[PDB]
Amino acid sequence: ASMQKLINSVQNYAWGSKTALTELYGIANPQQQPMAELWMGAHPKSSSRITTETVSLRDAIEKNKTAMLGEAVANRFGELPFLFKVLCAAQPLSIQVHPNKRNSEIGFAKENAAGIPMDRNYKDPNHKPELVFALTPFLAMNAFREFSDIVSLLQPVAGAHSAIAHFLQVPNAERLSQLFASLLNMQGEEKSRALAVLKAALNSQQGEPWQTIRVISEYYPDDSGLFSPLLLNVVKLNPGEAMFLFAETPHAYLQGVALAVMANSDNVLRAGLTPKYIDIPELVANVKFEPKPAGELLTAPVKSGAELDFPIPVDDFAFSLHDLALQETSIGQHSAAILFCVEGEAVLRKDEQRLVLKPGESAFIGADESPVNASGTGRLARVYNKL
Repeated sequence: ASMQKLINSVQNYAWGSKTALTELYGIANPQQQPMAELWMGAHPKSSSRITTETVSLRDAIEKNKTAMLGEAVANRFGELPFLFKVLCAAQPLSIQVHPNKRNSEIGFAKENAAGIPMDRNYKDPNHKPELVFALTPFLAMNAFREFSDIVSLLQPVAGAHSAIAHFLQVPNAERLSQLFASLLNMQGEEKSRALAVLKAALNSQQGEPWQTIRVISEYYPDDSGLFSPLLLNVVKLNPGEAMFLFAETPHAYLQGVALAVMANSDNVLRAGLTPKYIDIPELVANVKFEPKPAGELLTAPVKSGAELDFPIPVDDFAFSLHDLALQETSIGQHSAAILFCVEGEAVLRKDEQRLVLKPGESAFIGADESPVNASGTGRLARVYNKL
């Protein structure tokens, strides 16, 4: 078959919503398990499957790389270079940073030399560029706030810690770095003091990011990450909006449902909202302490015919949305593609074959099977490579 409907995995991580996937797409969950992530791709741990008998998408690609991926992706990556997910965050997730490519390679080589098997921040030598696209209103943190914004936010908790006072004396990148590390490094009475002052300020301060801090404290009451919304931009993505997560930039998924597309990596440098040990010097060596203005946080899409492209500044993946109507639209690429029904209903056509996609269902299109003709109502999301 030319268009392959995907059989996808649902990760039942503790933080997932028990209802979102059911409410959105009619996905069954008779025992009310948390359903955190719906995986669309060829990940070795849990590959999407296709019906021929079902076979692993990963194994199918590996048997015919050039035909499935196209020559460009095949020669550059040697595999499907992205993973595509529905993320259903009922609880706040950890604050994360991903090193750039060069440092991810060095980190990988360092840990190989040390002999850490998989207990381990650099499981591979890849970067992890990522894009998030809101399906429901989506609360996140992304990047450092403007210095004067940080200054405005920290003065009501200046007595929490001397590193805060130190930054407020001279609000620059060096002291932002020290404050960042000092906050993550807090211990005992230093930490309880700082956390006591923050909690009290929640009663005298109103609105954002204070409300977000309160939200997070329900799940992470003893975490120094509670200060991060005073350092990092808090963004509330409306459904249809998107944001790219740059290398060396702290970010966190706090609440809601989104599409996430990322290059293939399991590397992560945690920067709070987690019970796990954190290599602070490593984290700091891989963070760029440059403020990002709110005006530059969202990805500005480009609309052309029925196609809404979200420009991505890396080659690892591309992402677009497609308006469906009664009249058909050809959707074509020089790579493999995964098509996902966001809303409405998609009828795909390749020569003789029809494939219907209801919301939340997805299909894999091999490079050699592009293009397809799409019609129906609502919107289809596509992940692919532009190369």
